[PDB]
Amino acid sequence: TNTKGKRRGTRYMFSRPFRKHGVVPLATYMRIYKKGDIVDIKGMGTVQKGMPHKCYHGKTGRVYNVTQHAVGIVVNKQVKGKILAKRINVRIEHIKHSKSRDSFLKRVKENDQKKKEAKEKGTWVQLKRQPAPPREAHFVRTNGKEPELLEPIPYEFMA
Amino acid sequence: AKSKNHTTHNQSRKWHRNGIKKPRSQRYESLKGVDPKFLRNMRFAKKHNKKGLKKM
Amino acid sequence: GRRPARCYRYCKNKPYPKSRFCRGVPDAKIRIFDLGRKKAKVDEFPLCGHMVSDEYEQLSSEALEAARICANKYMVKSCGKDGFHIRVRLHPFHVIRINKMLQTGMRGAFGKPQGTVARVHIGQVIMSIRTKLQNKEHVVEALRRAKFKFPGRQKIHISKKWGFTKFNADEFEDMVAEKRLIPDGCGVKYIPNRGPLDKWRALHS
Amino acid sequence: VNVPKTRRTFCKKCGKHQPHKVTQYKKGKDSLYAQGKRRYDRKQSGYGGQTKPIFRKKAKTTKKIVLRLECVEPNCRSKRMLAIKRCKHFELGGDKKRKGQVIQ
RNA sequence: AGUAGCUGGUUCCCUCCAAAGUUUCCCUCAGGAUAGCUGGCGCUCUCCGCAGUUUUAUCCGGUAAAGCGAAUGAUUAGAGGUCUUGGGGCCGAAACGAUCUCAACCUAUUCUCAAACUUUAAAUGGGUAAGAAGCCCGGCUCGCUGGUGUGGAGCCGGGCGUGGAAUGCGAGUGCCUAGUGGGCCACUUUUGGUAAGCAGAACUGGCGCUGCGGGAUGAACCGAACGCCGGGUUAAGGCGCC
RNA sequence: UUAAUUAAAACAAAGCAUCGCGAAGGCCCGCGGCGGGUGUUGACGCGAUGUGAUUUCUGCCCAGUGCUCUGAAUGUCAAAGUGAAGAAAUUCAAUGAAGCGCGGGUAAACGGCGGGAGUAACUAUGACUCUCUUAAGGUAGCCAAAUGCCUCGUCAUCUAA
RNA sequence: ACAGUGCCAGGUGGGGAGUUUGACUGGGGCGGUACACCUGUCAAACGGUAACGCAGGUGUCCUAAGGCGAGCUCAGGGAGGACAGAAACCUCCCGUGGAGCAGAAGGGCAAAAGCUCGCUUGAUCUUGAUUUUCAGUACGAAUACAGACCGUGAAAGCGGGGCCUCACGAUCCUUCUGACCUUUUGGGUUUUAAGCAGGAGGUGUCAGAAAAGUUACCACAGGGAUAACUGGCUUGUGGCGGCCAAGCGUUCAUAGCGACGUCGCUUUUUGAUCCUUCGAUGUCGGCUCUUCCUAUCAUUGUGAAGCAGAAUUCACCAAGCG
RNA sequence: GUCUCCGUAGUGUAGCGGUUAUCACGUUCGCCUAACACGCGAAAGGUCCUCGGUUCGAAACCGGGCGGAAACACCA
RNA sequence: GUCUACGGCCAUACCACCCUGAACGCGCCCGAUCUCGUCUGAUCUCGGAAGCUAAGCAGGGUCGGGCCUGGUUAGUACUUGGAUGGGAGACCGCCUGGGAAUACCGGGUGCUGUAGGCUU
Ligand SMILES: [Mg+2]
Ligand SMILES: [Mg+2]
Ligand SMILES: [Mg+2]
Ligand SMILES: [Mg+2]
Ligand SMILES: [Mg+2]
Ligand SMILES: [Mg+2]
Ligand SMILES: [Mg+2]
Ligand SMILES: [Mg+2]
Ligand SMILES: [Mg+2]
Ligand SMILES: [Mg+2]
Ligand SMILES: [Mg+2]
Ligand SMILES: [Mg+2]
Ligand SMILES: [Mg+2]
Ligand SMILES: [Mg+2]
Ligand SMILES: [Mg+2]
Ligand SMILES: [Mg+2]
Ligand SMILES: [Mg+2]
Ligand SMILES: [Mg+2]
Ligand SMILES: [Mg+2]
Ligand SMILES: [Mg+2]
Ligand SMILES: [Mg+2]
Ligand SMILES: [Mg+2]
Ligand SMILES: [Mg+2]
Ligand SMILES: [Mg+2]
Ligand SMILES: [Mg+2]
Ligand SMILES: [Mg+2]
Ligand SMILES: [Mg+2]
Ligand SMILES: [Mg+2]
Ligand SMILES: [Mg+2]
Ligand SMILES: [Mg+2]
Ligand SMILES: [Mg+2]
Ligand SMILES: [Mg+2]
Ligand SMILES: [Mg+2]
Ligand SMILES: [Mg+2]
Ligand SMILES: [Mg+2]
Ligand SMILES: [Mg+2]
Ligand SMILES: [Mg+2]
Ligand SMILES: [Mg+2]
Ligand SMILES: [Mg+2]
Ligand SMILES: [Mg+2]
Ligand SMILES: [Mg+2]
Ligand SMILES: [Mg+2]
Ligand SMILES: [Mg+2]
Ligand SMILES: [Mg+2]
Ligand SMILES: [Mg+2]
Ligand SMILES: [Mg+2]
Ligand SMILES: [Mg+2]
Ligand SMILES: [Zn+2]
Repeated sequence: TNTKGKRRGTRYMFSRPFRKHGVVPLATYMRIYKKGDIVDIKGMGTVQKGMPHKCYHGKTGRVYNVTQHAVGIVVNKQVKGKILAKRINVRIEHIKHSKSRDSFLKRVKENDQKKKEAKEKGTWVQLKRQPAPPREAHFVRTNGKEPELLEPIPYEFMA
Repeated sequence: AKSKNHTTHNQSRKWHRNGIKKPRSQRYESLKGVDPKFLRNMRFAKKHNKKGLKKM
Repeated sequence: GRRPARCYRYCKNKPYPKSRFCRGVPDAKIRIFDLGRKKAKVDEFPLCGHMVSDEYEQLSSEALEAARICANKYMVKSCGKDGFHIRVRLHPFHVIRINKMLQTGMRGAFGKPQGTVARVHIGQVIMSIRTKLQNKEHVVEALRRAKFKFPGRQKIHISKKWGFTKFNADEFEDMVAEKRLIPDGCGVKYIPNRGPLDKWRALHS
Repeated sequence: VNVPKTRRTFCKKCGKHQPHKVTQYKKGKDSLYAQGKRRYDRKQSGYGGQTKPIFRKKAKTTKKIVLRLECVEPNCRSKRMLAIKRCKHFELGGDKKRKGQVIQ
């Protein structure tokens, strides 16, 4: 069997990337995290305090508490057949603002502006996204050239 | 006699019979675990809300 | 003494090198990988024939040692002790274990080291012989005999490279004329159009 | 493991940091009139032999050292127990380590 | 009528749903408790919510492969410098004087490698988001923070519905609960072993609990899952005769 | 002698040798007693063991474990009793029966009874020597024996083998 | 005035009584601890994942090796300097860490987490929340806060042990600490006792019985979950047979052999496993008797020899008969 | 094979983390004897089995090798 | 064009050598009374302004090493899902999708925020 040790199996997970050791850039501490934010957890081995447990590396959660150095995150953890909402305390070195919602937030604004710009114009615009449709018909110009004939090459034993 | 030791075989089949439900979400979340100092003031902010009722 | 090589013919286990976790490995049977005129310049032996493996398998250090002797003896007999240069291209790094019986049974059955084997792939070169061009038939016969010391299928293939170099034989000579290749003994050094111009001066002065 | 014979720690009576005398704690002798010892004697009296377990399979080779702190303020004289981790050798007020010295 | 975690038995029909041999604790290993799997009773709503799926964004990773003229470790061969050290000599009066020569050393090369190496780095995969609990305004409360009527949180009123990817589907919730807790097999991956119809794992699917067509025969293979029937057509397999 | 798978080399035996005891005793029975057996007995006896006729002999070891013997000279040592403190429960101290520790004896008590190296004028041996070593270091005898793994030991005899 | 008896107390007491005499486990025992923990790997790029799988560690150590601040920079190497050399001390230069950080390993660290000084006790007092194993219980360990008291620094800050991942222990009992504390039963005072809170004494089989053997005189309930035959899969070992041809055979590889290598067959060897049989399949050998195989010793018919004869050796069809 | 244990001058042997590696025998030198022997006075002589590691320092402590000696191998 | 103080990302910014630097700066530099600290005013601290870009620093250079980024390697290796495909096996091919990394070749060699200077 395996040991129940807290940091077992994190030889590569928590190590620093190649040629990125040493000082922690100070903009890691200048980020502003607010209640209700979405953050990606990524344990950093340089700071051994507030280190999220390995099961939370690479999971994204919601900030519910902010203290002097860490935040409280509500992050889903699956244990057998159930998913629990777990409240962890993680120092702000090990998290980073998620960009997932931005492409949504960027869309929310452009939609509301289009919905307001087209409304005053008495027209109709597309707001919902759509999956890529099958490409429509088109002509391909040969430009007075014959397509290159291709043939399979003979087998040659390159040993 | 020796016997089998461990297996998770057949387990994901049992987990999915009643579905792997995500946690229940309500629009109000409990204030359990939030900073005591911050919460002490939040109670004080709610306590005196009636003061500015007339201005509102 | 040792088990029939059919017991270890297949690459079943992960590579098991002689390291600090595997101690007590006996020395390999093959200790010499080059013989012939190792000191011949790159240009004396333009021909190179390979014995190529058709099978993914393990070759024992005994079969590598046996083939080396088999191939070498026929070359010396037909081209002279200074008319060729052989290079065995496989080193027996994977270690095979033995669970020696006479009783515990299958309890505590992890085995002690027994020997070493080289793990070869399909298309990988087992050994190579470079000599002069009028020894093309002798090279083919030297390698054809060595195949009988190995399990599985091999192919003898005459390379289009120049000797033991990585450059095509047909364009080797011109590259040497343009000083893109500088002989360094058994092989050549490649001169790119890079780095301090001073080197270019020394080559072209 | 060496501990000073004095330390400046929190006194609960004084409610502030105070100097303290540090000594090792020793179990006192067992009273014959503790209710559990009274109950034991009554149960062990008569026939039947032993009536409670007698522990044999000792495994620990050390004990947790308990320091008996005592406020030095004349009026307070409050005492407290303070446990440190296990150690095979414990001394109070040993010689302090010196650095850069020839080891004779 | 001693106890028995152990062996043997346990009596009518139909209808509906339908397992487990796994987690943790146990002087626990032929047994229990425990969660999971099951059934029953419902109830709260519905005619927004959800998903063993994709799509679009966004993170996580160190396996496959690859690398070793990149760090660690392992390893073959030549070549160029060499006095900065040693082995053989060798003129000697003898020295770092001369003469070589083979070693080590350094410099670019070169063959071959890693489950407990790595600069790189897949596929498959794991989180999250895809709106009304949102978006935007005006105001009030604070003992919290504060150059600042700052900051953050809370509360109040108000305006916005093209319900903001595809597909499919009604959901949620609460009590009581039995049996199980010996498993075994196959594709792929995989540890030990010479190997085993051997021992041990991952994923999924099976047999167990399951008939049926085919594989002559057969727990698992291939096809396909079953109310009692008629007609038609198929699957996998077949069409000398049986 | 194992009725009903073992008739024997097992048990017994005479012989031999240890042990306790002079009766308020030794050994033993019994819930109990002015109880009972030996005992209607008295050391040439009774009680407890071992070996096992005769013949010859019965070596060394008391460290271990047992048994036994001496004891206020003297460590520990219960109850009771003595003293002191205290309001008392209680606490403390002193004193110290056997038994243990201390010291002798005892093996026909249970039992035990070594290792290495050199060395004689051919070689082999090694009477002899040095060394480490335990409470003694297996003596007189006897042996591939019902006891010796190696082992179907080696030589001889018995056989054609 | 003791024997003695009655009742207490200490010793002795397998003469006798009751009881126990772990578990895992390629049968059990012996062996080991995979029984409580930690690192790397296995492990198939989230997490999880087994074997008596692999390589290792643990039951400690530290008044500083805890806390803060300041100043410095390490291993190794090059070149110099009296005695001085491979190695003492001084100097300059290069030096991404190739050192050090208690220990196993892995991660982390360069005006620091390392070395040296200075001041110190955040290793203190206190209520909750969280994380890890997980049943989302306990312990242990750990994480953010909050309330006090302090240390340190010029200060921002940092610190409620060790840079991180290990270093540990329920109920009952006992012992210590805390309060102008509660109770101590009709009331009061005082001893005592019991409570309430927090430490310690230990259960290592580490969620925690108080525990030696033998049975061949043996017993019962079971087990083919499990060993001792046969049989089955396997064939390492055993047996038998090919391929290559360095050599042997005076010469000559192959008449006859055949190294180094390598490919098979068989189940007349022994193993490995544990599928059938423990409400029983009678367990060695011999005797008897029949049959079958060929991997042929003889005999029939043949090929080849380093076959003159004779004798022998290799090979073929061959199991009729011995 | 599991487990325990041991290697120290030429021989047998000690070594209470800091020894001028202890003791006896042996060898060498000088005395004594006509000479030898005993005996008296002096001296040399340890690859501490080997590699590596912790340690300020290891013959010792800790693992891995090379030899060596023990106790176990039972129910069938 | 560019510097100084404080920065963000943290080599396109590093390392080696060479050339050039107007003005203001930043430095080198001169001293030790005071503050402060040393074996040593070398460093640290302090008071200065004679001299100099020699060095640091800045910009530029090198068929420069590194770094960054492309190409090639290559639709290759590997891989999801499929077959009563091949093969004694070892393995391999195809179908449906995804798709790397060296050697080799090219290009590039800091951007930028706040505050304050210099530069007709
Ligand atoms: Mg089970
Ligand atoms: Mg394997
Ligand atoms: Mg009593
Ligand atoms: Mg009955
Ligand atoms: Mg049971
Ligand atoms: Mg228990
Ligand atoms: Mg059963
Ligand atoms: Mg990994
Ligand atoms: Mg690989
Ligand atoms: Mg069961
Ligand atoms: Mg299996
Ligand atoms: Mg099985
Ligand atoms: Mg069943
Ligand atoms: Mg089913
Ligand atoms: Mg079916
Ligand atoms: Mg068939
Ligand atoms: Mg029909
Ligand atoms: Mg048919
Ligand atoms: Mg009878
Ligand atoms: Mg006797
Ligand atoms: Mg005695
Ligand atoms: Mg005896
Ligand atoms: Mg004897
Ligand atoms: Mg004798
Ligand atoms: Mg008794
Ligand atoms: Mg008894
Ligand atoms: Mg057992
Ligand atoms: Mg995975
Ligand atoms: Mg510092
Ligand atoms: Mg605080
Ligand atoms: Mg520290
Ligand atoms: Mg009264
Ligand atoms: Mg018996
Ligand atoms: Mg008997
Ligand atoms: Mg059998
Ligand atoms: Mg064989
Ligand atoms: Mg010959
Ligand atoms: Mg069975
Ligand atoms: Mg039967
Ligand atoms: Mg029968
Ligand atoms: Mg029968
Ligand atoms: Mg035949
Ligand atoms: Mg100027
Ligand atoms: Mg100065
Ligand atoms: Mg200049
Ligand atoms: Mg360049
Ligand atoms: Mg710039
Ligand atoms: Zn006090």
